[PDB]
Amino acid sequence: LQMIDVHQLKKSFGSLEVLKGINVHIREGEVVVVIGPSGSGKSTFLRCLNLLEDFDEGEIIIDGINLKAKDTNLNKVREEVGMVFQRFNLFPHMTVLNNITLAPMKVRKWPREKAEAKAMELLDKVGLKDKAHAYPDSLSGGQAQRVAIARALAMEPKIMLFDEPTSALDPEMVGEVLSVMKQLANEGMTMVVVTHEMGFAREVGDRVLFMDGGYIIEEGKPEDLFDRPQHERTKAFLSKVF
Repeated sequence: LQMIDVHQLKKSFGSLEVLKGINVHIREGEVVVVIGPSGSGKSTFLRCLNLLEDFDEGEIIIDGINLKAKDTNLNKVREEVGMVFQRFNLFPHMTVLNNITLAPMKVRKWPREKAEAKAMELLDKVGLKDKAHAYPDSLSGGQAQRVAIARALAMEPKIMLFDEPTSALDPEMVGEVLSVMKQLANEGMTMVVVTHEMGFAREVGDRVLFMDGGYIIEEGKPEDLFDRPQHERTKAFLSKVF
């Protein structure tokens, strides 16, 4: 069954309509990158996928879960979808390990021993097994975002959403975060990534979605869309390149 099934999605904020008819179908293991100019509705789209934002029209089904069914709720969605934001936030009151096991222990009711063992495995995956007992306030931006990825993964979601996770990071800390995302892509995680790092997009992305004014103008493999943009305003966007 499709991991992400979006049909005629429409979203409006007052008289402002951010999404005006989106259709997206992502299957398991796919790494989909979304690009476009500000105000395109990239972030709004993502937040609709995991109940952070509501929508006006169309339907969204995440791994079988219709987001508007009456028996759907935040915890049910959180069990399937994880999210990483541009601006990460950790609790310095508790250790990195405790920041990670918090959600799984509360929601999935896993015993602390079980949760901590899985958490240690995730810290090793993101390259910070030596920070398990450190507190988040001693971490640099690059480390904190990797811990946040680890935290998002602790819920063992089937889908990982990234909303420009490196745009707020210093250039020297971007690589380490992208590296973890790349590994996650290789492990087969279903991913939707909103980013400006075209390098990552071409070498790790399976498909690219170009968003412009609440619409999905062009779709295609990274190399095809970046090198030979079939549509009009696609060429224009790419041309203002960097």
